[PDB]
Amino acid sequence: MKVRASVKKLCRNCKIVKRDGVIRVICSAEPKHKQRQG
Amino acid sequence: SRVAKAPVVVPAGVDVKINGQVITIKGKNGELTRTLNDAVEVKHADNTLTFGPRDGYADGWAQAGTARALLNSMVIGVTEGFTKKLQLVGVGYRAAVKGNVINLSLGFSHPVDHQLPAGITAECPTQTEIVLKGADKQVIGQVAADLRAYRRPEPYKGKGVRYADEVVRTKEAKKK
Amino acid sequence: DRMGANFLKVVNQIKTRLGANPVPLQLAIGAEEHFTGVVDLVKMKAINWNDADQGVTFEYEDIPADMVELANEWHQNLIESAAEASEELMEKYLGGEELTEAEIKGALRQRVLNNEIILVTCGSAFKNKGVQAMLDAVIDYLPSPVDVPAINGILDDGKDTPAERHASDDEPFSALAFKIATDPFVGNLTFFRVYSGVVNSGDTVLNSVKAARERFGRIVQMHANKREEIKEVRAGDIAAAIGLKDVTTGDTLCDPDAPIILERMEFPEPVISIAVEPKTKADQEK
Amino acid sequence: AKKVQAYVKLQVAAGMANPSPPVGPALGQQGVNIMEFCKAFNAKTDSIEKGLPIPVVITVYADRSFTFVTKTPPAAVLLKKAAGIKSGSGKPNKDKVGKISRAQLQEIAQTKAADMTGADIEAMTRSIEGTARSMGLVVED
RNA sequence: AGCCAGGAUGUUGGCUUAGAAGCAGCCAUCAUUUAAAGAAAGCGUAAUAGCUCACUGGUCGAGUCGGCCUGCGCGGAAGAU
Repeated sequence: MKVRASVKKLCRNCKIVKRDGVIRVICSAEPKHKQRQG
Repeated sequence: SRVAKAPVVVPAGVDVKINGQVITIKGKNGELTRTLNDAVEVKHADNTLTFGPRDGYADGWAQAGTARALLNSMVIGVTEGFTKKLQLVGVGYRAAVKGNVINLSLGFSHPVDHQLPAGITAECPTQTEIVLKGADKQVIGQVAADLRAYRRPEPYKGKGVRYADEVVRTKEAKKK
Repeated sequence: DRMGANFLKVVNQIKTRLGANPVPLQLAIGAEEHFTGVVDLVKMKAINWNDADQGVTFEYEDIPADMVELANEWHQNLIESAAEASEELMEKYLGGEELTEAEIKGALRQRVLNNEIILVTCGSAFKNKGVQAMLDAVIDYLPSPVDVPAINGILDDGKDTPAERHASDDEPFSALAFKIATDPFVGNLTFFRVYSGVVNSGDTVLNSVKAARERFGRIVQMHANKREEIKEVRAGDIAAAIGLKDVTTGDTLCDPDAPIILERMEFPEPVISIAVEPKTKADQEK
Repeated sequence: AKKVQAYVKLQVAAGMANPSPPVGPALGQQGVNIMEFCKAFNAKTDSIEKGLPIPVVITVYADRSFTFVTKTPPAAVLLKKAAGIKSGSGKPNKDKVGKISRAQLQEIAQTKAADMTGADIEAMTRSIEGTARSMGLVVED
């Protein structure tokens, strides 16, 4: 999970759910599109 | 809501034991009980079960919205069951069932034979296909996902242990 | 002696990819780790191997009880393989004359001169399991230089008359030149094989395809590595036709006033081209 | 006719026997002997002077079967068969070269009227005027 | 929002055609049928077969959706007996 202050909804099918409070964004086929902070 | 427009119809062959918050479902081949939270108002009204969110816990529409989906699965799981098949794609990798134990030909210097708990009648038609049978929807995944986590799908060959319906995304080397 | 090593899969994979007709003979006993027997099906005998020794036992027994039916359904396909090899075994597959170990190979050996079936054998080289088994088929399923069509020297340019010469010692001499290695002792060396005829030591062996004169020096045989001087080369040995002044790929090694070959087929093309450069300017001289 | 299994209309000039690589996949969909689609159409291909892309459609069936529908060449390539060059659309509304009147357009529409139930005469007339303006062509009668 | 569900089909959409064949990119950017379809969004990809968005055409049978303004909240937030 890459970390950066900006979670920008980047991939076309990008889920966003708030697990534990810190946002981590869920793609389907791209592992590269998953950030976690912010 | 959609969940409030979703009542569940218990059929004949599965008995409920409504001691208020604690419901123990006497079914076909097991006992699928869940001790829910106090954000629910349960009533097996006539035959079709009706539920309700308790006051104070107005977020119990969520907490019983779990429950409406829950008990529907329980009355159909204790009778019919889940076929949870896994596909072993590994070079020299086999699967064979004995009693309640599964072998794991997993490319190690030592064998891994793990015993599997109750609510499991496992089978193996061949070395690469493995049945799992169960009554709870949780236990039919939890014992399945532990095997898959021992050898995850490798996205350079397609190697690994993977589900029947799961479709991996294998890549290409592209350098050497 | 490995995982995923199914013997019956691979021989029945040839009929799908290679499209050939293999009928295997020496089958498998053991779950690849406690593997002890190789199932020869003609004599219907399993062979014991070494506990872990580099080569003690050859103990033949019967078919074990754990494979009494797979030997049944596979032997009946072995004895099929002579009724459709020769036409004469067709009426005793169905009539029920006994298909012995010695009778069936007399048809199948003639099925190696046309090569429609190949003979397969499972076992281990490194675990010393099968190597002592694999030798007896070579004298009975691989052809001899006197059982084959021998040296066939055609002519030169006059007429196409292919002439089967004799495989015995009663012919003009004949050989071929291949695997022509080098050495810092004598220079050029060969790994040549003589098909028939006998040569003495010291001869005006020519190379009659490229019009050059050579003389036959001190011939040396090997254990693939060690110099052993072979003086008298008999018909069928493999040695080193030493001291050839010029020699090409596959020309004759033959006395004059004799039959003559002129044959070079499938000259290859080395494709990838890299340019070597010297280190010192004294190096480019060498 | 059929449904979500397969329906693609792709065929180009039938002087080429071997399936052209990009057409290949529309024959590489439901397991054909590619010699069969070469031997089906050539009985009627000897009634033409080849050079124009003639279209066919593919449509499939359960076991190993297939079917196909023969029509006439479209008027889009018939616009640029008479005009000499096969590709004129470089600038649509800035090129004024080349005239064919409506009489040519209807006689290449009777061969549509004798073949197909859509692509009707009077409705295609503005689109056979519409494929003229995109190519940069003029029309007068 | 999901299961059935056609992805109605003129066309090869050029150019330059080697494939730039709706899926590389610049100019057009009409539509034969319009109760469902654009000379077009990605993946499959040299091109396409596979899978969709397009209208949800038929079922559920009620609410639902994207942004503007504020009350507060979370992440951002790592230091040295």
